[PDB]
Amino acid sequence: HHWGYGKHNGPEHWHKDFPIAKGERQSPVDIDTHTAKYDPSLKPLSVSYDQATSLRILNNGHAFNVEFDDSQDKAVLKGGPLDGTYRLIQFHFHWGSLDGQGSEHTVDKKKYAAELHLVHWNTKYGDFGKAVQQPDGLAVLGIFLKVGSAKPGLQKVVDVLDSIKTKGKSADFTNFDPRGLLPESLDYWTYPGSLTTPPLLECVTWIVLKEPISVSSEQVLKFRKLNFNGEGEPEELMVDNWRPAQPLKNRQIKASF
Ligand SMILES: CCCCCCCCOS(N)(=O)=O
Ligand SMILES: [Cl-]
Ligand SMILES: [Zn+2]
Repeated sequence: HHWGYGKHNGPEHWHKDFPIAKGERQSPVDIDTHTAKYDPSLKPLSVSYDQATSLRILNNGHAFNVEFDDSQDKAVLKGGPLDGTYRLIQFHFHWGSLDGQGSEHTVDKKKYAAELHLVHWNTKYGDFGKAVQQPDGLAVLGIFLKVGSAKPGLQKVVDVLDSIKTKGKSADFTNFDPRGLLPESLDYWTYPGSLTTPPLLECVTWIVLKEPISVSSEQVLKFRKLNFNGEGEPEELMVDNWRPAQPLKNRQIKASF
């Protein structure tokens, strides 16, 4: 009985195998824009994805991951609330069964159709494994997706999804440029949190961009054709793979603008 997003293994059940689900700095959270405070101490955020090198895409039964070669100093996130350099390891999305829901973080309780997570690990810790054992081991850049005009840079991902429909499947996915998934503005909100999926480790500095990117109804509809199940199993569409907002507790959300 593995964790998932269903009635019997969903977010409300995770705390049993992962007690930290009720921890002090869980994610996602609702971003109350009026309570968020502009922080002058934040340095300019730097997203350098020019040398990013993707390797492949995988359906892990929860979402799909576009993984990158993080063996070298390429595709890095720094500045802003971050100290040092964080390296891109993979990105994935969380989406709903309907356009009215799907995002994990919410803005003044507003739910977007989906949310993109670009995961990076603090290079001072050697690698991803050692990083998830640290309070500041990870930095996740979150980007909201709304349904409207198509996002040209996302199509390559959309078109390869047919080959990884079920859990366990992976496919070559080289030369994908994540720069094509970024909105114009880098204005953002930031706060200390956790991974939004088990093991829900609290090693994350969240950086959620204010400006959402637009994707077409057709593009998100293809996300929804994926399966949670493995090949040859009863079909359960991969939708609503998002965790709801958690208690803010002893935390303050800072704005870069
Ligand atoms: C250490 C086990 C694997 C962690 C997977 C991290 C990706 C999922 O987290 S998220 N949604 O970006 O907060
Ligand atoms: Cl279900
Ligand atoms: Zn995520």
